[PDB]
Amino acid sequence: TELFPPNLTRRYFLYFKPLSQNCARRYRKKAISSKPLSVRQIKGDFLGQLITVRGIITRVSDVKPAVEVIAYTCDQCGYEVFQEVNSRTFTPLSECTSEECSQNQTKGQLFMSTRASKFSAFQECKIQELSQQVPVGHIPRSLNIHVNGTLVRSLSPGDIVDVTGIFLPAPYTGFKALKAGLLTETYLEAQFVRQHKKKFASFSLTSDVEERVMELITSGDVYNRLAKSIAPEIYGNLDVKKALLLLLVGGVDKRVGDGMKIRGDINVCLMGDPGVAKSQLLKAICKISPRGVYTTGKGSSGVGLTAAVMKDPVTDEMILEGGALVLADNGICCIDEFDKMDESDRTAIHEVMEQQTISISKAGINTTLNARTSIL
Amino acid sequence: PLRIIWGTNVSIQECTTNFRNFLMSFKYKFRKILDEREEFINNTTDEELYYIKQLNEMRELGTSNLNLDARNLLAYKQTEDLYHQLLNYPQEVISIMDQTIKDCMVSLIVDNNLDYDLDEIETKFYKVRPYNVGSCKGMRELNPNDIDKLINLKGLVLRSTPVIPDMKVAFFKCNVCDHTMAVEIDRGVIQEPARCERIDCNEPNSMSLIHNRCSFADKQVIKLQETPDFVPDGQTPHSISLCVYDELVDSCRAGDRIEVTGTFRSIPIRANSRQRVLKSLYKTYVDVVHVKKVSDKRLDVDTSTIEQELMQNKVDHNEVEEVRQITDQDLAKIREVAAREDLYSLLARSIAPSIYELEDVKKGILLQLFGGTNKTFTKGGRYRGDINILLCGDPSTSKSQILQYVHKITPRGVYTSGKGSSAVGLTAYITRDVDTKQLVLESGALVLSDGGVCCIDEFDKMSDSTRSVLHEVMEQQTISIAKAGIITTLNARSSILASANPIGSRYNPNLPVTENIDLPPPLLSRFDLVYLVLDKVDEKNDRELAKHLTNLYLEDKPDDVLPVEFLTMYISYAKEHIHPIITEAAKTELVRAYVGMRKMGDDSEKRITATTRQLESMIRLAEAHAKMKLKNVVELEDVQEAVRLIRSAIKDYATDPKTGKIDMNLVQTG
Amino acid sequence: SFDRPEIYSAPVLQGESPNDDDNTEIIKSFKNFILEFRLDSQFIYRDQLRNNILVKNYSLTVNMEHLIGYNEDIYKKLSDEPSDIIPLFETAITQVAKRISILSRAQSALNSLPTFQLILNSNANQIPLRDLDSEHVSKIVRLSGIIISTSVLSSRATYLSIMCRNCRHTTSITINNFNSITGNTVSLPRSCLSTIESESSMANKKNCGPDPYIIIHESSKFIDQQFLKLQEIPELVPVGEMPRNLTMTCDRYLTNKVIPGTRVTIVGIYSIYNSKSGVAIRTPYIKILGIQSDVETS
Amino acid sequence: KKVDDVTGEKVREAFEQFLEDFSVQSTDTGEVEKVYRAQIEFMKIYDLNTIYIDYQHLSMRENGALAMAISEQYYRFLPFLQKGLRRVVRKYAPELLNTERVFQISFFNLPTVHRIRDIRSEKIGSLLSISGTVTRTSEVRPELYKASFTCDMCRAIVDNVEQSFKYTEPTFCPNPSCENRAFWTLNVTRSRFLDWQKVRIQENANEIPTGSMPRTLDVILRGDSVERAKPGDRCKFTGVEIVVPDVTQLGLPGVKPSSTLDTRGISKTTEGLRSLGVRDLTYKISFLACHVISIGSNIGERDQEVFLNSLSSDEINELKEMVKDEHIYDKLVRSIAPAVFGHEAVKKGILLQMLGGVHKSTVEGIKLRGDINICVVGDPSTSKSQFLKYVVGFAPRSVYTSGKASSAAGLTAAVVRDEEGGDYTIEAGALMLADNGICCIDEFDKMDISDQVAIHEAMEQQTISIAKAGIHATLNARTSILAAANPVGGRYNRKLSLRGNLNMTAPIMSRFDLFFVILDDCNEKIDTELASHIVDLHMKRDEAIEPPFSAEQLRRYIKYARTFKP
Ligand SMILES: Nc1ncnc2c1ncn2[C@@H]1O[C@H](COP(=O)(O)OP(=O)(O)OP(O)(O)=S)[C@@H](O)[C@H]1O
Ligand SMILES: Nc1ncnc2c1ncn2[C@@H]1O[C@H](COP(=O)(O)OP(=O)(O)OP(O)(O)=S)[C@@H](O)[C@H]1O
Ligand SMILES: Nc1ncnc2c1ncn2[C@@H]1O[C@H](COP(=O)(O)OP(=O)(O)OP(O)(O)=S)[C@@H](O)[C@H]1O
Ligand SMILES: [Mg+2]
Ligand SMILES: [Mg+2]
Ligand SMILES: [Mg+2]
Ligand SMILES: [Zn+2]
Ligand SMILES: [Zn+2]
Ligand SMILES: [Zn+2]
Ligand SMILES: [Zn+2]
Repeated sequence: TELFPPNLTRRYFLYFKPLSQNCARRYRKKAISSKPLSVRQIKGDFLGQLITVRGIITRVSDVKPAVEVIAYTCDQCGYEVFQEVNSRTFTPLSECTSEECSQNQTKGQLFMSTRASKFSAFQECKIQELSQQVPVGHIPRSLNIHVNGTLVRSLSPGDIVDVTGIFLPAPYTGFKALKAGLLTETYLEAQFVRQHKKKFASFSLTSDVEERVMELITSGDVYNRLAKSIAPEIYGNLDVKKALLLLLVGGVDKRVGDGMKIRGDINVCLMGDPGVAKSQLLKAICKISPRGVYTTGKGSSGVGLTAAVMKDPVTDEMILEGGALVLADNGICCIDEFDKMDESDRTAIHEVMEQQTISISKAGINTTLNARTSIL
Repeated sequence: PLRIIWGTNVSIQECTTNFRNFLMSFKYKFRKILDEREEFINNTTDEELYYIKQLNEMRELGTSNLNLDARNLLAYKQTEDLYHQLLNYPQEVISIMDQTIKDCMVSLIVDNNLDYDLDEIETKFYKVRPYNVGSCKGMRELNPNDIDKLINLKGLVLRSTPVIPDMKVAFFKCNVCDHTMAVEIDRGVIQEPARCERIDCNEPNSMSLIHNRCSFADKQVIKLQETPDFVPDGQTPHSISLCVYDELVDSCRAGDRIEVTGTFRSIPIRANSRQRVLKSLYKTYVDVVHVKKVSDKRLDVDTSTIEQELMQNKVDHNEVEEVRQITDQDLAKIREVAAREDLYSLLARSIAPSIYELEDVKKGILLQLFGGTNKTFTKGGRYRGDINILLCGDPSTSKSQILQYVHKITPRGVYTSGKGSSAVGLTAYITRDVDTKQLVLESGALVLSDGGVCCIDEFDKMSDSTRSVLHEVMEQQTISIAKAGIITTLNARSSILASANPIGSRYNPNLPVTENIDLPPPLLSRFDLVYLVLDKVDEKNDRELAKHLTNLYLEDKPDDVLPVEFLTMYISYAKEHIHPIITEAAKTELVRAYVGMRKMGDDSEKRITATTRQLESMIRLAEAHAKMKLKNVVELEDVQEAVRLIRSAIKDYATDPKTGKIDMNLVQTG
Repeated sequence: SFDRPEIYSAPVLQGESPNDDDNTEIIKSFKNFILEFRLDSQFIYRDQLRNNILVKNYSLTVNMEHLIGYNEDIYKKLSDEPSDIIPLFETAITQVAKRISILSRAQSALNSLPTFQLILNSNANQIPLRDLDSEHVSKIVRLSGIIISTSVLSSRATYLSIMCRNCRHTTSITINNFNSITGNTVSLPRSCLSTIESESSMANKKNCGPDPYIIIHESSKFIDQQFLKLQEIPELVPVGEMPRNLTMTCDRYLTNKVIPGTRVTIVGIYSIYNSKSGVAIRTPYIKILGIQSDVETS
Repeated sequence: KKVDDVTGEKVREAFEQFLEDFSVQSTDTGEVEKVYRAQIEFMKIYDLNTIYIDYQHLSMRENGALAMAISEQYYRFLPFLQKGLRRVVRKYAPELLNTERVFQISFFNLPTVHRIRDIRSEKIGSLLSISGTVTRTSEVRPELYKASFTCDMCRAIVDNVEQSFKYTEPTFCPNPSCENRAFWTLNVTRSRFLDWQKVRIQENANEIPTGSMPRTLDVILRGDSVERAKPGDRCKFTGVEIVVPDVTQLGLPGVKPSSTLDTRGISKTTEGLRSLGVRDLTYKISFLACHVISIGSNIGERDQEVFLNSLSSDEINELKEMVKDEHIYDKLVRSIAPAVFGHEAVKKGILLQMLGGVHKSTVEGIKLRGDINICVVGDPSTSKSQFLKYVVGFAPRSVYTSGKASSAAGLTAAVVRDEEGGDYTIEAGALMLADNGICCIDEFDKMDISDQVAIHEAMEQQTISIAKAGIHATLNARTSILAAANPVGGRYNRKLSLRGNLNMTAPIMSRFDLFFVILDDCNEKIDTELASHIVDLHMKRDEAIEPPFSAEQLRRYIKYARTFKP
């Protein structure tokens, strides 16, 4: 008899969490999977292995249904025919291939059914080499990450992450003349993600968090202790650091039943003589905050602040790609050299600072977009 | 035992019985007690049979579409499972529901022995349109397991394709014997006959399809810009394709905000035109079942802009409502509220309850929402009662909040910012469509906001070239484009509400009004109302304002004001049914006021002299004030109120006519 | 560097109603005839199939007049067009035998089971050799005569594993039809099948050439084919005429069952071949389905 | 034998009976005359290929069933209409048949005209009327009507094979030599062709919905209807809604219909040595117009003898009555823009602009411009835009453009890429659409300097040069220019000169014949009557306007006066 195979009756996704370095130290085990590699160090001899890469996420595609096996129904025999798909393209089955139509002289016609076919939630992400990982005089390199199943939407642009996955080859993309032999593209099929900075929305009152919170409370003097420990290599500036801590926390977001909104985010300007280490304070805050984006007055242009309409080729559609303010959404935008900015960026932050939106009406686009940044 | 469609949990017989019992036995009091609304239960609306009444009126008007609120299914006890089956399996459940509607249609006339003929009912095809199927989840938050499920999306329509013929029956003719057959499409596939079916003629490859003899159905693709309730971290707005079919084609225009409910579909896309190889990554879209264009929170569309569209809606029999229905009791309430002596103050006070005072600004905003009467000449001329308002002010004057409220309250306006917009992005442009790789025409912000209010924040910061676009919009309510793609005249009947700051970012009493506003006279003359919103520091005013802002944060969720639903429907009724005309007593005092302010302009730029557009603005504001009080004539007191609002908006009483300066203490009352 | 996608099916719905001319229904009717036929009180064909599997004789001997007693329509189909119906009954025998070849050896304490051979005997009217006609072409004929020559056994391929010359694509061909004479009705493919299949994702203009496949003989399987010559009996021959004869082909268990000089009845298909005397003339021959020795020499 | 269409046969008999039996009573006398026999005997004189049939006349027949059957299934019943017309012509005028002459039936005067957005899929194959603005027109081209082929191995000639839209080849081959049906070749010389033109039309301005962009439609003209459509005018097309294959819809969402060949009655063998062909069913709606009529672009031929013959005698009497008036000039200058109060000099200039001057050429070849260019400058709200809006509404072949919304290619002519296909096209700009007319450019100061360069190239040269990509062309730009400008700073400065107030280029300023500076001066009396006039307009709509001449008779007088060459 013919059964539905176990691939067609599985409701679960299976992932491999890497063994920790600390647990590997106990048993004198040397873990290749635990050690975070840079993008440069992932060579061809790591293919097929479970490896961990640390880096900043630059681009994340939208979640799309990638078909793993296609289901067809035949009216002639009543069978359901399934064809697996493991490539970017497939040829659909036209004429029926069950055992009943194969022996019969009249073969049935297959009609594909979406609901009986199996799909995976699919995302393609780019991870970039971190600045400390890049050697001297080099440009950071990038790696493709394939995200399937439950792990989708766990990667966002701008996150510094440890992505553990299986390093796998892909069919060659590029000009045919340039290829020499059995050249392959590479990607990382993601298995596990650990965030270097934990998001505030992802916070949950787990048991282990509670004792640390109670310890910090029972130590007492929490406000001054947290403020003075923000940038401790900077001497003094206690009130500045207190306002920076209030910047990190912020007030409550106010919603009126009429729909009118009053922002809970605090905006802080630090203006002073050169050499007061306020750039150091911005970098300290802006590494502390999980969604902190550091910008320069003229290094960040207008299109690098708001948005740009660009084509995404993996999902094959034109999408809006955010600037620095979108990257710092529900975070802190870290604007150094504030007086050096041009007037267009000043209008952009002028709309951002109160309405928490950016309204763009150009030839490319007619949108409003959420920019809920607290601005330092 | 129990027969179940493969891949579902749906039994056809059980679903038919449950839905028929729901149709026969549902009352709206079940919906009220579901929503925990016990005090709002009344007898004459609830205890009557609801869907029986709609079936009766649907037979009487001859319509074929039934609008089903899916929340009502969850209200009824027996159809609680049917709600989840409709969400999970709309393709089978909707067909079952259509069959049940047809059965109830024939049963209502057989049982009551009505004079309606059974044959006319039987030939009709009845279909139900479910809506309010759940929360408007983000479209990008949907997973592949949500394919072929019913979903809700809020969105803004950017553009739509022309009507596409989708083949349903294919017509084949034999080349040798002229024998014709018609084959009906099966799941997107038409089987060509290899040989002629006639006993006399059996020539292979002799059946040729005739493209114009065969029948087609209407299919339209609309690009919708989603506006979800919840937006995650760092998400940019995205546009989704939605497909409408048959009567729903061309129901949605560009620039309107709609509630779409439909099934979440995915298809594979051919990688090449010549090849049959498909791409493994699927393309997602929504097959639209129902469109809602009416919100109780905001106003409805101005019907003078869609008269031909309403006629074509009646021709197409789409049975989609652009306007909310006005019942007799709420119309009586509208007539009773219009009889109040404090109607102007009550309506202006109920505009923005969160915004404290700004009474004259709120009065001007309310008159802009009402608008003047629209006059179309039989010769061909057109006069529009669109009121343009400028709010020039100091920082912290709630004018951004006012533009936000107006943007929320209008049916189809657009909110833009200074230096966030360009001249091309305001009028119209050419883009490349992702699906077709074609050059497609797309409306700019001003054309999208036609029939509504275009709000422009930071108007003073906008460039000269971009502000020079607004001249034709403000005076003729249209834009005359002569570019490579289009040479045409586009209607932009959008009232403009602009917000601005002075040059020094704060009002300087040393400089005159014109220097503080810093607008060219051609642009500033086109504004009907110019508001100088000033910050005067007082004990009582600052105390009251501080108390007003601090009462907001007493609780987590915060005189007498009208509710926003009643406000919107009252303004809607007044715009739809009141078209006031100018009388002799209004005409003479309009002329006297215009002559008087021209005489005031004789004195020695420093001051904004009176202009003919100010006479036009007096006419429009008087018509708006007459339309507010439901009066069909403009008489003297409405014109005096228009003149008073014009004087008080720019604070003409506070300023010195000779110098043009404004002194803060000697007249001003905050 | 990915593997093949897999195509597989599972029965879900009832489908269209079965048709008598469909191959599956004919196979099912043949299977029911094998399982349920009673001669006097015993299932003779089922027990015969079990005994043949025990002796490792992969063939079934079926009396044709029993098919009269069981079901007329499939007898008519077998008589009118045997070339399409005989593979179906052989498939039915092979399908029943698989149930016997699993449920027996695993209980009375890898194995590959070939397609069984249909041997069928008839007691009906015997056509004389010179009364054969064009109306008998491609139909089962029962006829009598004397065998004057038996050839040596030739080796035909049933299963052969082939490999592309330079491409090294590996393929297998299974042959269950050996009825043809002077013809390779099944042969090696004219071009490599790796490109049209597109089984691998990499797919590393490359053309392997005409006839690129090579037979791997150590993994190929073969059977025996024999040529016989049947002559009309010399007792009834016209005086001035040379006696007329026919070339016949037998395979597998039908070979080496008769010596020259034996008078036989033969059930077989009156068939056609072209030998390279008339623009369109074909030489007749018989594909032997059953041999009956009228008398047995000692 | 072929099977016939019985409903088509009844349609043929009813239509051929209609071609004789229909009659009307004479207006002048009351004689019973039958208009379509008169039509056929008139075409027999002048060798016309086209018969014009009124739709109301066909609708009068029977109870209206014939008109409904013809309109609903026009594509199906059209060959029956052709056969009926051929038989009726054979009965009366057999000489028309000989040169075989291809006959075309043009229907007109349909009861309703449909908008370009009212086009739906249920009307495909039906007679219908649409209206639209012609934006692009193509070269007259030959279309393969009746092809001639030779079989490749027979090599005998066959002819008169009908073509059903896309190119077809015969599979019959009545020559007994071959046994192959598919293989043929086509010769272009012996083939018979028809005239073909594709004209692109656009939604009219008043027909456009509230926020939508205008959408276009490609309508095909054949036979005598070719070249009756011109870019920039409003045309009413009567014809059949057809459907055209479209490969564009490949990436669109939704299930696209496909067409497989059915394999149920084919006997097969697995002898060995499984490919089948499937074709896409993706289409777009087009129009095939049998009749073209050009509605006036306005809301409401150089020789005067040609012009007076078109007018009836009663209207010629009214024209000569207007000519006979001694105060005709005062009536004309008061009839220009009655919504505007005052400004008699601007009305004089606008009237002279509409009349224009004569175009003269020297022996050297230098052309003297007869067009008069007017520029109106002044203080804000001096009714400058009212003049331009009146001119574009009243004057024929007139376009209204804004300075900011215009572009250099949008004003003169643009080379356009279509569907990313290798062909390039030219679409006429604003000055070409207003050729021998007036181009109204509002907000002239706001226009870009490069656009000013691109327009005064046409202002001296009276022509537009195209050298972009592979298209080189010289186009006519014989247009008058009515411009409205605002001075620098908004208000007109009395202290400065005209060049100081205007930001426009000096080559722009030199070509303007008249500069009308309208100043705003606040006087009590003039403001009083102006305010009274404006409020009376708002109060009384059309009847507050009292011109000496209506728009139609003013336009008739201007069209008469343009024929004179002083
Ligand atoms: N209070 C402080 N404590 C510790 N280091 C300090 C302090 N003030 C200045 N510095 C050091 O002095 C240098 C000043 O660097 P910056 O952070 O660039 O100062 P700055 O305020 O940004 O000056 P700019 O960029 O010219 S406005 C750094 O090396 C700081 O570490
Ligand atoms: N009169 C007022 N009534 C109520 N709330 C007020 C008032 N004035 C200020 N606020 C509050 O203060 C905030 C200041 O924002 P806005 O007044 O909207 O800024 P603005 O008036 O647009 O001036 P800008 O941004 O400098 S042009 C508002 O969001 C309110 O919460
Ligand atoms: N003399 C006039 N007669 C009639 N209406 C007038 C007159 N002067 C001004 N108006 C009206 O005042 C308004 C001015 O509109 P426009 O014609 O656009 O002014 P304009 O002269 O074009 O000045 P700009 O450059 O547009 S600011 C319109 O409503 C006119 O109908
Ligand atoms: Mg610094
Ligand atoms: Mg603001
Ligand atoms: Mg103007
Ligand atoms: Zn099948
Ligand atoms: Zn036929
Ligand atoms: Zn090979
Ligand atoms: Zn031939």
